[PDB]
Amino acid sequence: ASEALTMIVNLLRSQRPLQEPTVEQMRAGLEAMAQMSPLPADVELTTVDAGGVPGAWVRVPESDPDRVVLYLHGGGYVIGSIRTHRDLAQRIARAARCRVLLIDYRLAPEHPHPAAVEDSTRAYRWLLETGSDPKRMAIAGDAAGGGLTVATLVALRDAGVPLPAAAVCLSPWVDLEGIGESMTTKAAVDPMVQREPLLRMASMYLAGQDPRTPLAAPLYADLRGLPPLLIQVGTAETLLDDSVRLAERARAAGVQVTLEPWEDMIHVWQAFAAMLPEGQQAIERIGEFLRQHWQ
Ligand SMILES: COc1ccc2cc([C@H](C)C(=O)Oc3ccc(N(O)O)cc3)ccc2c1
Repeated sequence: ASEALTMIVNLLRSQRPLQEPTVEQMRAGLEAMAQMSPLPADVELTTVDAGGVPGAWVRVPESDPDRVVLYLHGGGYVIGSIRTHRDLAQRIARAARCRVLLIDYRLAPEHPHPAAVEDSTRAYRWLLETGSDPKRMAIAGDAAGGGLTVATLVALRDAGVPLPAAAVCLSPWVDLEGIGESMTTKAAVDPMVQREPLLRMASMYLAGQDPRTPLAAPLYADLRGLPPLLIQVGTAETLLDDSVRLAERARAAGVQVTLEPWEDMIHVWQAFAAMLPEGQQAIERIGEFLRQHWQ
């Protein structure tokens, strides 16, 4: 992998807190990290009320308004914001030549499961209400947001709502018990994501609910009828087998799944695309995948 990869890994390793951070710290820490990736001048951000869910359109000059990605940010269902993921959003908007709706969905522990799913489905329904065609739509998201993407599809389907053309999951989190093999074996090679912090955020999101609640942990959801699914995952991730198990399950349910394991990549490496080549390569692929399914 690139020298940029080894640099980011060592920097993350070196700056990892020596004790468990609070929700307040993680929130403000991610917000800070996020500000090191500045927003290019041609990016257009427009705040909007997505059917009672706050959000922002992210557009670049290339964008085709008729193509829309509903983007669901990661951060354990506990952290993240429009501002933490706007860079990733604009790269996708750029690569897929689309508009991206980045929503500030409700977060745990203030708003536990299923508040997140309530918001994502509402935002999706709002998109149809305002005239977006599912044939030119997609849902995408990273990690917790990658899990939320699957959950949202399942929920919409079960509600009889027309599903989008395609969907994309980046390092998705779908096992809230962390019993995948790579949680034990790949633990350490991932500078982020350890079991203990993971399960703590699971606890907050669940607020007592069964950790295999299907819409919370979509590894246990019924995936039949889902549209073409691109899953990008790094092979140095503790969440690798979240993607492996998701692909297995989705394909057994007749979903056209594409599992893309990027060698040596770390959790949501695409977030580092500003300086990580593979990050930008992966996003270019996202755009390619989406444009294929929109024609
Ligand atoms: C430099 O610009 C950025 C901007 C945002 C970032 C966001 C993330 C964050 C951790 C992210 O969205 O990924 C997740 C999502 C969910 C979890 N679980 O399961 O708790 C763990 C990581 C990481 C680097 C980032 C870098």
